[PDB]
Amino acid sequence: LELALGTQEMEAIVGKVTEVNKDTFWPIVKAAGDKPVVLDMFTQWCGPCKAMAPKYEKLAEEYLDVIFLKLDCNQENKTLAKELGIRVVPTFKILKENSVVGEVTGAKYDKLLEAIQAARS
Repeated sequence: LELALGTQEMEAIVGKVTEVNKDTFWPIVKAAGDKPVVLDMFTQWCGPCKAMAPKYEKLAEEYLDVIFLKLDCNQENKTLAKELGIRVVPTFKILKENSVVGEVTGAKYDKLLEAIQAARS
């Protein structure tokens, strides 16, 4: 018996940035409907990653019809990471309907904002 997420849970996380793990990532993406999901893949030793954190949170406050998540690419999440295909940090993955539809590498907040606008159409 596993857990299923619904409107209740999605409504509770919009407007914020939520950190997920290899066990809570998909249950959230699957409950997302047609709302785009953005995933910030970082590491604890990643400088540009921490520096981008406040901008990412700003984006999450501006776009309430997009779900912003973050994943620490460590040992416990090695699986999910490899499965999403990552070569560098930071990496942003945009998903829509259980599939990756975009990717931004590096702290290119400008290109990220473009991809987010694109996903919303």
